[PDB]
Amino acid sequence: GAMAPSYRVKRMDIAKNDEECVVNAANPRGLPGDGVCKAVYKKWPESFKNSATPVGTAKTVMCGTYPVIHAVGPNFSNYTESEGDRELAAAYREVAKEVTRLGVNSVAIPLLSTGVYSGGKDRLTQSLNHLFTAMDSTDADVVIYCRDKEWEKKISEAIQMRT
Ligand SMILES: O=C1CC[C@@H](NC(=O)c2cscn2)CN1
Ligand SMILES: [Cl-]
Ligand SMILES: [Cl-]
Repeated sequence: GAMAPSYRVKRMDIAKNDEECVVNAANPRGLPGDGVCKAVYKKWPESFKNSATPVGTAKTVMCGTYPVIHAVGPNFSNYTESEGDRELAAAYREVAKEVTRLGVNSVAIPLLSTGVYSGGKDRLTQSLNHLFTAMDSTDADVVIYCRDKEWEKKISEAIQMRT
């Protein structure tokens, strides 16, 4: 574990992370996809061998010795708000189990279901609070990756609020 486990946020491409493993915002079919998923496919294509997994789950595939945790959040275009909320919380609980099992000291993580799976809604707070619920009991350093300047400020504020 990390000596003083922390949360941080950075505004940059998660494919350039400085952590011991990465969480992909995956589709259920293990396809190259779009957005974060397509950046992950370009950087770690070997990690897409048998990476298909259902919604609300995480499946880890090694690229060399570098772990890629494929986490499948719900597409809110297809799920009800209620069922989507349940699957989004579940995906993050499976990420926490994988990060623990791998014994890593740090993990790079995007906000699940906030891009093309958002159903056209702002889900920063919903997704970030499910991330905290799952990751708070882990001792890995967590580095959250985003692309938007206003999202960086809001994520940073939420981290600092808890202290
Ligand atoms: O800061 C943000 C902006 C909206 C969403 N990002 C992407 O859609 C996206 C596409 S490629 C990388 N992120 C989540 N985070
Ligand atoms: Cl960048
Ligand atoms: Cl998404």
